[PDB]
Amino acid sequence: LESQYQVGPLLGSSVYSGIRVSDNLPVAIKHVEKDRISDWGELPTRVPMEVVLLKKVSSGFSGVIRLLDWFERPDSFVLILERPEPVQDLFDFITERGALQEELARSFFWQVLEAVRHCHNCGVLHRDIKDENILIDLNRGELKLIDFGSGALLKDTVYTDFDGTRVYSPPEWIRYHRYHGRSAAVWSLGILLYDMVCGDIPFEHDEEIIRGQVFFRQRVSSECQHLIRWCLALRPSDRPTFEEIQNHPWMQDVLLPQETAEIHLH
Ligand SMILES: O=C1N=C(NCc2cccs2)S/C1=C\c1ccc2ncccc2c1
Repeated sequence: LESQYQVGPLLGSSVYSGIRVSDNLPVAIKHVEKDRISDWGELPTRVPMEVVLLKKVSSGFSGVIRLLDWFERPDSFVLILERPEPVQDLFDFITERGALQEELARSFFWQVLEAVRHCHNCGVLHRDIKDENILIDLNRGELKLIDFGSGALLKDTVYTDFDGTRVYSPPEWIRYHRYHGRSAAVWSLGILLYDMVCGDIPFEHDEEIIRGQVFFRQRVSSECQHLIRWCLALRPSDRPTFEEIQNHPWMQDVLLPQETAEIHLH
């Protein structure tokens, strides 16, 4: 209730810092307006799809933000989420530090891949993978995926709706308003990896997306450029599977998260 959490300041769009009074566990308190909800689901009881998806993934593995509880109110739902502390999102981290060293981008990108695999494996498609939806636990060197608000149940048939981020959306979406979950996710991941290693996204305009040429603006190793170009293949079915990505040579010898924090974060 109002009395089971103390409640601090806004964190962003919706979303306050809080301390669970049972044990002052740090938490994040997210408010979503019923009028602003696109997709709904049920439990055993009508809820935002977001809550369905979160319950399906909120099961131990720390690559995804865990939903600890939720409430319904007259015109909103309120979601109690886990909150690491100290923390920073990948968009701010990149904005400050600039392009990441390959070693660090490798550790981060690997952790993202583990977390997306987990979602898919729990039957959930995120649909908005990007720097702003990735939190860094700066002490442990661990990344967490957030914001399942554009997500969907994973399926093998074609999606004809998207409401994620356009500049991370694939060309098939842009030209046909059709995509398949996995292959579009792989594309978003190619966008994200370019961002990590170049300090910014590679395409701003629809036509750049559709054209698919990748220009590297920073020094990036040949293997990393190849992986990126691969994830950004124009034909969906020419993109790598999660497994091919993780067996790519650029992905070998990844640091553990703790090592990652000691070398690059502390
Ligand atoms: O799930 C999340 N969605 C976020 N932003 C978009 C919206 C907010 C309200 C309606 S739509 S932020 C977020 C989760 C989250 C979880 C833990 C955090 N800890 C520290 C800082 C930010 C955090 C955000």
